[PDB]
Amino acid sequence: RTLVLYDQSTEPLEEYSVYLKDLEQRNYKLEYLDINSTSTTVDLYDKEQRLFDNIIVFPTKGGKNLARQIPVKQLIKFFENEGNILCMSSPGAVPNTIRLFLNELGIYPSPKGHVIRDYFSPSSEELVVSSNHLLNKYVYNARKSEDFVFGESSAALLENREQIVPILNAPRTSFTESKGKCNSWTSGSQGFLVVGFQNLNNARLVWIGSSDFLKNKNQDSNQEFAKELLKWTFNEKSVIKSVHA
Amino acid sequence: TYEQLYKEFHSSKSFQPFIHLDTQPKFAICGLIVTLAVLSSALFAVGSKSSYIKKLFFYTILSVIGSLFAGLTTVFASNSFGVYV
Amino acid sequence: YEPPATWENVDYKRTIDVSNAYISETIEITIKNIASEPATEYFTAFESGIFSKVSFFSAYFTNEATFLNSQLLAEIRYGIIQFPNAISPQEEVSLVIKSFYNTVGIPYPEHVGMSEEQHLLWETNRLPLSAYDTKKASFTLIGSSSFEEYHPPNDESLLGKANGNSFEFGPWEDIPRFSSNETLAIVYSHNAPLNQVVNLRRDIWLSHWASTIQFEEYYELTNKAAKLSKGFSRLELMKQIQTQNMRQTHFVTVLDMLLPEGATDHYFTDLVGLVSTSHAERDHFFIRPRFPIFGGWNYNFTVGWTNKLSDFLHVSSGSDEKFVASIPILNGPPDTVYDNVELSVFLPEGAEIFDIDSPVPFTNVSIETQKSYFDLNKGHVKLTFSYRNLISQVANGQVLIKYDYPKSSFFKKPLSIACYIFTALMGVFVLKTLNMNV
Amino acid sequence: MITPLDVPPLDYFDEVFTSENWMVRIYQLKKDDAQGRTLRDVGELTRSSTKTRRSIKRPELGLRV
Ligand SMILES: CCCCC/C=C\C/C=C\CCCCCCCC(=O)O[C@H](COC(=O)CCCCCCCCCCCCCCC)COP(=O)([O-])OCC[N+](C)(C)C
Ligand SMILES: *[C@@H]1O[C@H](CO)[C@@H](O[C@@H]2O[C@H](CO)[C@@H](O)[C@H](O)[C@H]2NC(C)=O)[C@H](O)[C@H]1NC(C)=O
Ligand SMILES: *[C@@H]1O[C@H](CO)[C@@H](O[C@@H]2O[C@H](CO)[C@@H](O)[C@H](O)[C@H]2NC(C)=O)[C@H](O)[C@H]1NC(C)=O
Ligand SMILES: *[C@@H]1O[C@H](CO)[C@@H](O)[C@H](O)[C@H]1NC(C)=O
Repeated sequence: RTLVLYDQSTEPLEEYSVYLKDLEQRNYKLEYLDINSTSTTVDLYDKEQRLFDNIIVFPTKGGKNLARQIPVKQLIKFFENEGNILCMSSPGAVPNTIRLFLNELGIYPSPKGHVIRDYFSPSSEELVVSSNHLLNKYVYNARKSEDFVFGESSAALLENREQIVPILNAPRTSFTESKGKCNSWTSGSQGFLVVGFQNLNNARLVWIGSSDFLKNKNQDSNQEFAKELLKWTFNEKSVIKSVHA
Repeated sequence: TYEQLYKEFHSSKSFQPFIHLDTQPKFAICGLIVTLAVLSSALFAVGSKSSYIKKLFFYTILSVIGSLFAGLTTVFASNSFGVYV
Repeated sequence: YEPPATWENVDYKRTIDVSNAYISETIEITIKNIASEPATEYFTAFESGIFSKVSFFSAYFTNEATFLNSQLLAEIRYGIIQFPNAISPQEEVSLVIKSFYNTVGIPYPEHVGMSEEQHLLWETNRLPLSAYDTKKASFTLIGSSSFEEYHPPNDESLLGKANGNSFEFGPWEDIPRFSSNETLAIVYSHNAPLNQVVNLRRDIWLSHWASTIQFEEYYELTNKAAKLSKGFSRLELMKQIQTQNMRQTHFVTVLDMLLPEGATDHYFTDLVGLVSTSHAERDHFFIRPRFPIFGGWNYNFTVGWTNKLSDFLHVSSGSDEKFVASIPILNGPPDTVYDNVELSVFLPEGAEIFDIDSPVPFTNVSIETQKSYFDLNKGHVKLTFSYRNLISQVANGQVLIKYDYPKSSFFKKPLSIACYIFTALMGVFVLKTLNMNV
Repeated sequence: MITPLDVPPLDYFDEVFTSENWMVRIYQLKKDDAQGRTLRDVGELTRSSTKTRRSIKRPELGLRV
């Protein structure tokens, strides 16, 4: 049902165990695959029949392995056949196939070497964002105030499409700093850390621009946000149906 | 019942036509002429200025003949044009 | 409900043939009675869906040449085979059962190219399904060039081996009754069109004045083969034609109708006019539709011809007015399956039907009247039969009708036309014998 | 005279039927993209594979609304 792709060189699968076990709790069946030590390619389709309802991509430095496993064409075919997708790409761990696939969806994440900085922050160690910047109550709205740990994260630019669902944007005083001389990628409210996308066939994709959001360390601050975010991206939370017109 | 009917069908003579189809065109072309002659005569009788009690008699007999002929020739001509009755 | 276990199966050999567009099954069964009471009946097991899709069902002795009484009964369903003379409480019987179903395997890749080969997926029970326990069994698959399994099971015994154009399965040696649990899914290669007539309206017109029998058939044909991926490209079809690829393709380009011997005046039309691509050869009528029939396309058309009445109608020996007609039930393409057949026979105006019978069971029969070109009176007697699942060359029987047609009814038709004309003439006379002058 | 470089491709319609002598040609309007990309850009994506796809730079898009 669910296929989890994990690169061991970037971040180990063990680190993100907290939320994965909860999938077994909700009756999800799962299959694992590591691209660092794989030989044969995954088979997403079997004679016009896809074998996975969901796909989870963990932080990975793009290379020959990711391109071999899931090219952009295969990803678009899977997404068009009612497959759900979860993507993660932090500064220093942003692939190229994922970036191109998101560029085909109207989502432009910052490249490698660009990081978010916010000086007017209650946190000097890491990046933290309060629940004030939540942008859609149908995905997650906290009953009481909270804050989420992000650390070294990225931002994305969005187009004016009906299918794009902004979830969490960057703070107003934030900005993109590049190691090089690149013009700042984002600035203020026009940068987004958690974005969603709904197909016209009602498939769903969620992209998080941080590798720290689902780590076992931040289990106390991000447990619920992440839980019902995973509930939304898998057509389990906010699906509607019309009857007897 | 199937058995008995099968045995009957397979132990009988074939169908013999009354008049063969190949002959019917000639019969139709001849009967049409006869019908035309008789009917056209009875129309002459209608135009006749003679009594009524005799015009009725002649017309009725002539029509009773022309109609028999015309029906027979209608059957033959229809069969000969490819529209079987 | 289960039939009592009065019998036991010594040996069971099931061979499935997939060569045609329908599934054919032959069972070699050896049975011995296990109770002391003599029983003349044997029961055959069929699943609900298979039961609905059964077309033909027969059985006989492996030694005799005649058939026993084998009738379907109307959630495993049952067919009953009746024995002519009862059996000893402990004696051997050697039966051979044959069946033809209206089902066929669906294309495994639903969309293939214009020149690619086709494969079909067919799902049937693997161990013998029966209500009488069996102590020996075997399964064979014939008719295709390659056989593979879809999601095979771990157990080695529940697997098969290949021969030449064959696929034998496990020779198991003890099966309980009602053991239809494991289901087998086979994938085979069939590169021909799968023709399916969704509706046939066959009309036979008999005429004693012309001595002719006229056949008019209205087909509603479909192709159940793989659909064309990428859509139809006339350029690719022409490049296949001129390449001289006469390979067996899974789309219909030309149909071959097998007619009764001595037919004349053939014609081939459809709902939009007359089709000019048709050619008659001895006993055969070749037909080319307006467009090739690819997987998933429909085509509704009409064929017709004429024959001599003296080949189907005979006269009774007791009187020259009782006639017996024997009319064929199907005259169509070689390898085709039918889903609904309405067979209508038209007898002349004054005919009174006396006896009817069909060689295969029908779903309905009815008698009414219908007016025609010169039917001033009630009209032609229409006798209609309704059949469901029929197969091209296994339903080769003939319907038998015995009717009466006196000479009075023969001569009454020109008489009716004559009365009409005479009435018109009397009307003209009346209109020309009264003055309307002022 | 017509050359295979004269006729540009169709990105919004699909040929469904051509008669035997090419007299009548029937096309079908294709359904729009689920993602919302233009059918022109899906067509270009299919007709183009380049190793150096493009530069890093940035989109000139307007303000998100
Ligand atoms: C007032 C007097 C006027 C004098 C002039 C008369 C006729 C004009 C001359 C020649 C025309 C004949 C050529 C047409 C026949 C071939 C076309 C065809 O074959 O078409 C027919 C249509 O049947 C028709 O309508 C033709 C009518 C036949 C007319 C014969 C003329 C003699 C009778 C004249 C009327 C007398 C009045 C009597 C009133 C009580 C196709 O039928 P179908 O497709 O249904 O096939 C049927 C096959 N099943 C049954 C198996 C489905
Ligand atoms: C040609 O024949 C086909 C086959 O019977 C007809 O298809 C059916 O059409 C009715 C009405 O549109 C549908 O309810 C059925 O589901 C169709 N059956 C199949 C198997 O497709 C078709 O309508 C006929 N066309 C004409 C013009 O008569
Ligand atoms: C067998 O006869 C006819 C088949 O034509 C069916 O019954 C008739 O069906 C027509 C079709 O609409 C109706 O108008 C009639 O009212 C029906 N009844 C009669 C008595 O004609 C049906 O398939 C069968 N009838 C039976 C078994 O009684
Ligand atoms: C693949 O193996 C480990 C798995 O964690 C990874 O750290 C390493 O960089 C990769 N390469 C080799 C040679 O081990």
